[PDB]
Amino acid sequence: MKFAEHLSAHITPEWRKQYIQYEAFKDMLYSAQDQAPSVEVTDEDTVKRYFAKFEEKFFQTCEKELAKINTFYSEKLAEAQRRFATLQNELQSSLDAQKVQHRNIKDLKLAFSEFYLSLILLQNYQNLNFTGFRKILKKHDKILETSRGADWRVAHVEVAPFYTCKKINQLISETEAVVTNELEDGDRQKAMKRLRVPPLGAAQPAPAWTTFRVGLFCGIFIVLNITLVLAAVFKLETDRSIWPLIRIYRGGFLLIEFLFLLGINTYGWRQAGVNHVLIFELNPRSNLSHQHLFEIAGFLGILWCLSLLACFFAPISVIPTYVYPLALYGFMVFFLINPTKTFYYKSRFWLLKLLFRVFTAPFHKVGFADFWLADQLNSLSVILMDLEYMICFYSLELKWDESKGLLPNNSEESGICHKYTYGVRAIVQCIPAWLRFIQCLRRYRDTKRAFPHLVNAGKYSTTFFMVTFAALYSTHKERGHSDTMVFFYLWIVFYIISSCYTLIWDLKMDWGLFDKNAGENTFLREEIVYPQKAYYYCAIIEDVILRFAWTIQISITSTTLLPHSGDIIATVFAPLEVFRRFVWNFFRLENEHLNNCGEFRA
Repeated sequence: MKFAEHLSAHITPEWRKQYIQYEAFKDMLYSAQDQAPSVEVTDEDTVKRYFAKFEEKFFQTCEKELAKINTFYSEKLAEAQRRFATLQNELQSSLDAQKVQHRNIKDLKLAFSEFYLSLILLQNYQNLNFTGFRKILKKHDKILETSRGADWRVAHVEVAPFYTCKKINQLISETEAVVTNELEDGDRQKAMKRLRVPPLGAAQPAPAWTTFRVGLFCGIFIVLNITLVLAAVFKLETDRSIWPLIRIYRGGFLLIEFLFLLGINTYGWRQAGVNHVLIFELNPRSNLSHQHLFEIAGFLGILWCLSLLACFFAPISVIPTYVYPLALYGFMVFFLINPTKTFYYKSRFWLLKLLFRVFTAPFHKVGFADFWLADQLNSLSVILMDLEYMICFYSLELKWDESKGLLPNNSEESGICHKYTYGVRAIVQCIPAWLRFIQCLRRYRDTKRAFPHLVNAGKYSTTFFMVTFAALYSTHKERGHSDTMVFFYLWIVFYIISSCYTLIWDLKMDWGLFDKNAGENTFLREEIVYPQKAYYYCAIIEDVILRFAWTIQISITSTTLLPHSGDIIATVFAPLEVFRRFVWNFFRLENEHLNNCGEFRA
């Protein structure tokens, strides 16, 4: 409870195998103590021999661990020295050539800032390794009631190069001096702010106010949800088409669920050790933990619930009901594009910059963050459809001259908005598929490698064909023309091939599972990061079920049952799709952390 969790939390995720392995030492010590022959029943020679053998084994494995630590530290120090030499030569050449430039200076600053992080991590590694060598030896001395542990510590631990080397501190001082004198023209305070690192990993507690705000937004959200359910059961005039209301408000709920599940994903990545900071190319000093995502999700969900309640209750009769969704979505879009440096300025503007590069894909280099956001869009494709439906409902169908808005009279109300219109919903349902397809094409063009990339481009071509044939079949269905059966069967077969193509790809390369090097972990990867093995199997089963999702509905649709059956299926499968994306992110990030899965770093 003191040093086991301290080591498990302050460890560097990429260097886990290079630490002291405190837990194994503790378990071995406890097992050896518990397996003593007898206090008095057996001879004193027997127990002395047992203790001597255990002492020899403990010192042998301790020597092995110390040698491993020494070799790792020496290799890391050599790498740091080489990197410092190359970076200093680059700076010397650039400064002489100086006599655009701002971009070069900023890149040099970033390179210096990242090099300082490596030195800090190495220093932390040294400090953590000595602390564990003093604790485990102390525990050995106490458990066996001996003093040879302290003698071994004095003899070996404070002789190895991993403890007597001071070049890391000298390197840090030289780096700080170089940054202060060459990059900032004095002003050590500004240089130190850029270079200094906070406690990283799971070692940083979230501020109390952020957790309090998360709790406050969660409780208000729960109470508002209960009130919304009660109002739906009791209020509402029954004979009004509520379908536009929850079709418009479906996108907000999907966004709220996505943000909550993304916060859970961030928490899981932080705890399991799979670092999303390096994969997403974020600065390790300042990051968004799960608490910030939870707070954002809670605030936006509170706004969504308030707008829905205002729609149900209509507190003020001078304002028509349809203003509330407009106000809610205007606030949602104004929060994102807030020009002031308030309310998560850096995160929101990084997101906006990424959205600019994800919506103009072929003209930008494809990193992980922009690839990661066009894969997340595929699951939030109902949000775009909801936005288009809201725009077409307000601009074409809504009767602005009459007080009641989104809830009109039930009889014969059908308008283009709820149909494949003239094909608008089809292209708005592939837009994310188009973005991913063109991103894959750009990656293939830039790299030249067409396996990871010519493949994974037809995965979204299957979505293209799926949506196109669904649109054709539906359009032939409403007008009553013939040849619908052929289009129905083409829709069926293309959904089959699309689900099989992205299901095999999901488990083979995106997740890394089903590899010939499974070993003990049957049907799993050679090395797993998440603690329990049951998570992977349940995730595989759920992904199989949740990806083949059209099956459950078609049956419902085939029965139809006489209600608006399709709308009940897509308002009960969209959250399932978001949950599937949330569970897919975990293993995508884990595979990328373990074995560069998409080749986004070299």
